Amino acid sequence: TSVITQACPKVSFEPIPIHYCAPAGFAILKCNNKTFNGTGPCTNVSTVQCTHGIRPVVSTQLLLNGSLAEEEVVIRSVNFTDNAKTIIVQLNTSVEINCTGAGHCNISRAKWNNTLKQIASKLREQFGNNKTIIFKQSSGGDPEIVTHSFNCGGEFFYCNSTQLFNSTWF
Amino acid sequence: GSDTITLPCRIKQIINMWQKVGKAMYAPPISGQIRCSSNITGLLLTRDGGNSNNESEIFRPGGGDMRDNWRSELYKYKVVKIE
Amino acid sequence: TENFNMWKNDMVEQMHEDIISLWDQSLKPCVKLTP
Repeated sequence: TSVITQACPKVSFEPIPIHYCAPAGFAILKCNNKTFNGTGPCTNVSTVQCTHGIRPVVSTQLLLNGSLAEEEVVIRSVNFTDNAKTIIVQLNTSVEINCTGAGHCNISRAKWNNTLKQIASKLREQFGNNKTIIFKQSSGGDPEIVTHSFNCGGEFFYCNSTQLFNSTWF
Repeated sequence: GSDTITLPCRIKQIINMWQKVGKAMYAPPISGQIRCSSNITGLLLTRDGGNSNNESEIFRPGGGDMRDNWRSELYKYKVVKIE
Repeated sequence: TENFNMWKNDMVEQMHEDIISLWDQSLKPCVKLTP
């Protein structure tokens, strides 16, 4: 049970947009379908030397500082049927979450309630014609899983999000 | 008027690692003005079960597999063998 | 054209290992892992 005592240092972690180009005798094929949805035969596609400016942000339940959908909210999952599988959601418009070491994160109430009904306009049923969509919060598990954990200014934040995922829609 | 969703937050030093199944401890803060401004660009959810195809569907926040974080940016890409 | 893509990779496994190896060189702690 390996323990390692390194000179634990107070550094500042900053994200450098990472570009991933073609690896050796291989070629990167970008699908240009504005609304490509996961698995499937991409129609419009083209070879590229490198992907794009990818910002490697480590965090939970909320993907941040990344790529948005240019058309509508697009969701993706390996199997929308198996409840055990993660469902990723690509948003239409960015939302802001301002945080400080003082223990809080505030995000606009209106901006976020709107994205919720948008995401609600297509959940599991599969853009289902209609049914009741409910947003509750984590059942349990690790702190990093149960809360929006992320690395802010070098420090590790564990933001309680019950208020973001506790509502009902149709 | 200017109703903002205030979320209680906490800075922990002992954390469960995301890299591999481990635990780690970092030094406490030195700055008195840790300030971040991020743009939520997405969401990673999960759905309650045992209610397949019925009237309601519960969805809770998720995450954990950092791969699912890279997947959201790399979805539209693929590496093909070239001669 | 007319190609296939999916919930597999490109750089998912690659990137993951780059980022894991990036964090290591940057945010150094006092680790504890179980073998």
